[PDB]
Amino acid sequence: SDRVAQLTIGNSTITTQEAANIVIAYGEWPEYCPDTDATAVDKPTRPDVSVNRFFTLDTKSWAKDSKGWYWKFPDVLTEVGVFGQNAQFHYLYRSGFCVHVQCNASKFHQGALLVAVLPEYVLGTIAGGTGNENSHPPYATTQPGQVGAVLTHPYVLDAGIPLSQLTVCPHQWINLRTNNCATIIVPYMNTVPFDSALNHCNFGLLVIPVVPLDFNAGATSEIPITVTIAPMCAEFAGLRQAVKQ
Amino acid sequence: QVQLQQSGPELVKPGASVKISCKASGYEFSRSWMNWVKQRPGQGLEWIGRIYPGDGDTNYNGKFRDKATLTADKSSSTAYMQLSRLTSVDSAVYFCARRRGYFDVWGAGTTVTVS
Amino acid sequence: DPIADMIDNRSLTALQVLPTAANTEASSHRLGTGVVPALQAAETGASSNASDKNLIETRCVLNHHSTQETAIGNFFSRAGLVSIITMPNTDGYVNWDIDLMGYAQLRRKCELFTYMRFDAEFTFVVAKPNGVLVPQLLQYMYVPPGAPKPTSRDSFAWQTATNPSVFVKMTDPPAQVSVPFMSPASAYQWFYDGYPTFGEHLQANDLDYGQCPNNMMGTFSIRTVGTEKSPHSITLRVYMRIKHVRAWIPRPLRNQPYLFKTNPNYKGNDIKCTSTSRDKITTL
Amino acid sequence: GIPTELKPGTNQFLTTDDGVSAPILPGFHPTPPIHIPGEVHNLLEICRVETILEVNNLKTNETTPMQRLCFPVSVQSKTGELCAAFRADPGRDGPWQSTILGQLCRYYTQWSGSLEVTFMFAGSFMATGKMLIAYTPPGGNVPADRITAMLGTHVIWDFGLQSSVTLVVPWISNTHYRAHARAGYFDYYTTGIITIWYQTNYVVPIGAPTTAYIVALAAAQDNFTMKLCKDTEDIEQTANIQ
Amino acid sequence: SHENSNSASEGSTINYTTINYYKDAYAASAGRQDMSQDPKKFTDPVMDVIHEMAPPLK
Amino acid sequence: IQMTQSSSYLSVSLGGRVTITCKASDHINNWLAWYQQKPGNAPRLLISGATSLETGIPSRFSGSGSGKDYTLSITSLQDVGTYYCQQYWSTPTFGGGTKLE
Ligand SMILES: CCCCCCCCCCCCC/C=C/[C@H](O)[C@H](N)CO
Repeated sequence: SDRVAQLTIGNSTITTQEAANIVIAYGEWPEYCPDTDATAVDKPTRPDVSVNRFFTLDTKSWAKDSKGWYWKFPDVLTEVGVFGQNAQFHYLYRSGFCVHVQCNASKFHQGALLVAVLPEYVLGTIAGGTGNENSHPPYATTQPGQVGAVLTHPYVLDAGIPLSQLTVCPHQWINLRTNNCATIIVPYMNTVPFDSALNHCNFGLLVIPVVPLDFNAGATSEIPITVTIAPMCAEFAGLRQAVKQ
Repeated sequence: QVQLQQSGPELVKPGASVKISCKASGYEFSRSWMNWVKQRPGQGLEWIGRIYPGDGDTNYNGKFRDKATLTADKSSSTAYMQLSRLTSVDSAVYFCARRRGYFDVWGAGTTVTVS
Repeated sequence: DPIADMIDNRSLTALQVLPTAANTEASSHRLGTGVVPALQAAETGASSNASDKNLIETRCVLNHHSTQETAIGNFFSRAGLVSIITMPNTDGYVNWDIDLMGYAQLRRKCELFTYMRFDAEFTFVVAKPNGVLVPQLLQYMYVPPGAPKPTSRDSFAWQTATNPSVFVKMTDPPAQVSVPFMSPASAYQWFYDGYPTFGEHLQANDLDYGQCPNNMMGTFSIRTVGTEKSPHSITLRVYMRIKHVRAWIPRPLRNQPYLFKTNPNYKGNDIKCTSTSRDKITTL
Repeated sequence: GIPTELKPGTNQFLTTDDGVSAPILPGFHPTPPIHIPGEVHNLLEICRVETILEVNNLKTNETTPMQRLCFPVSVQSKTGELCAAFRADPGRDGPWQSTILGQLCRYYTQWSGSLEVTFMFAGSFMATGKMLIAYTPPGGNVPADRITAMLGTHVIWDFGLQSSVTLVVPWISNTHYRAHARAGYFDYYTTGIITIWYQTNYVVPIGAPTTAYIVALAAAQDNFTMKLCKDTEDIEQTANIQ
Repeated sequence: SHENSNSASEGSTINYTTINYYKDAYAASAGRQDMSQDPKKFTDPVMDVIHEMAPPLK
Repeated sequence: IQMTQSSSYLSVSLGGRVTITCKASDHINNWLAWYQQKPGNAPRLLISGATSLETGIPSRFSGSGSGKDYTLSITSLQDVGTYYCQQYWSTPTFGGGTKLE
């Protein structure tokens, strides 16, 4: 009764049979911007069913010595679907998300992931090793796209903050003996009510195997990981011609 | 300084019994299993069984059941093994080991012949 | 009525006031099946809601330990060093751009939260480089972003007809002043993931990653008042106190030492572990 | 005018003393606030969120520091051996430094209240077992065997559908508060020793791995308070920044 | 009738009693802080509420 | 579980770096011991747990084994005697033996 769940929105539908609860990040649901917190003086657009649906991304592979991956939002949906076209024509956007991460294995495998959400995730380099020169990360690393890069040093999260106290952010676990999916619902978090979509990435999601995957030899060694997302209450404003980046 | 001391050799009639003894000294006699290993003079080793002198439970090999009886005196620090209905196959040498694991310290060995 | 489609969740928590810590009431043994307060499931992303009275047998106590020392108004209401300014520079005036992330004591406290809206109080302790004091007249002018910054000791920018400025002597008590919240946004932020401008981001222009323009507050320029060269060296120290604090979205703290004033870069060859190591796992 | 006098304490600058000060800008009005989710009002609801404890802090894990979060269990050959042991005070340098409770307690001098330690099993579905987790009040060292350590406050935990268990470390002290424990005179404020043991073995069938790992989490209870804010020891500045 | 309320804490204040001598409200003292705290939105944010006596995976 | 120890009667020469192999049948999980025996004497356990040495034994003996096939290697000969192997996973069974020249 607690384990089974079904999430339907738009024309898509996700079923699951081995799940924990849904985590609502900071106890608050996504919503539209009220008149008191608004600042623009034009009517925004709401496309109800062409942008609020489950978009699925590429599929990774979990080996016995994996490091951990990360994605940036809303960088992943800038080139996918009607959300990818409204974010290029308009100037401002405002939305909340709903992330679902699937990964399954049999009853003879073991391991544990950590699915977390870290708002305003600013990356840093290793300063050339010796710490003498400051190197800044390239454009294909700060905003990787819908593929998502990897963590080259995951103990310090590539930013100098430790992994041990990452659970102060909203998070769930993928324990391979208990469940196989994690769901987080996150509202819009920013200092300004509307913002641009091609420059600012207001939160980033990262998946890290804490306890490494192990199995007995002869079993299935291809254990994949899939991420599906869905924009919740998207708005757009400030129409112009199309700007890619 | 752990010491395991056995008895002397025996000459026994086929169809009779014999009682080999193994005496431990230098450590706590309880809280340690005691093993008995058989080695027929030409070839390798065979495991007979073990005894726990704290209470007295014993595990045997499959073949050596109803051939050997393991007993242990907790006060005298001595573990006995009695063989019954001896035939000419049972001419061998018997050892006394002590780990429950991988046989830390071994006894000297008692030669038993039957004719 | 002509279209039934176009005619069209709750608040999860509530805030309550707690002056002191919670009391403990007595309990006893409970031999029975069905209920298990000791077995949680950490996969749900929630902490354990078990207490002491459901695990062991407790006595009743009534504690009056207050919880006001840990409020964020009292955690932050302490002054701290933000800059030192020295003019041995060699001709009078010194233009110091405002940047308060240069010292590791106050930077680590303010970077516990992502957004923070507050009110600063500043004070300026000025002396000779060996801690001596001579009579000398000075002027500290605050230049907002866009205003003409001074370029000499006797420029026209020191007429301060609209810019605020403080005249103080060296042998006086230090000069306190109060500065409001002056950002265009609704809060300051110490972490801005993203580029400030539009356009193609090349390899040369990778410097702009992580620079929020809502935190630029102009410069802060000092001088000696006279038009001839003063024979004294002067070092100045600025201390900042935070008041009327509101903070949002906590985040992990830092364990690696800082390297630069603008980016979270760290030394990649010496990754210092968080805890101190020991010999065995069984022998503490 | 009005006849006054100046007492001692004049023209001093005390850093932790609030008072009215002159403003720079008359007639200013700040930007109106926006509802941003996740506002804190007190540092006590960050000390209730549970974070990972580095129990396996050996000197051989300094090169590959991701090993320091999970300590192993396996199929044992003798009955009643112990798996881990560590002290139960958040101020001392040890396993508690990696937690958000161990970093926020650093800023204060004295603390009070009870803690909690949550263990989570990360083995396969077909492996079973039972383990004993005990807490020993001060006065002694690490206990020598299982028959000695079970006289403290303990709990017996078995692996099933619910994978987690919670050991509370109850507030047993002579004083109302506790300064941070340390080698020397400040061992008077020590808290105790948490050791886990083997109740039964770790039984696994044919075709499943024979070594599983355990993650340990830690937080604080409702009656946890702190006072006497001070400076921290975990940040250093040898040379200047930038 | 009052004097120019421009503070960084207007909507959700900390208390009422703070001293002030100028006409600008951001120049006032700190005062004593309130003891309100909402620990639930960081500790147990979940869709279905869980009880401590029930099994959390039922 | 039956231990093979398939090779006996080896041929060595005084520093010849011989290795001795044995294999189990049903996945012993690195729980072996290697048991040198001299003629007319009790055996001595050279190694425990298939990797670990006891005290007093010179460090020219070293053992390993990956999945099922376990090895024992000597480097500087003279050390001539009969070598057995013994698993302790279900019940103690021994190997055949290995005589050297
Ligand atoms: C004569 C009075 C001079 C007053 C000079 C100080 C006024 C400016 C106060 C700015 C308040 C802090 C704003 C942000 C500062 C940090 O350095 C930025 N976040 C840099 O990251």
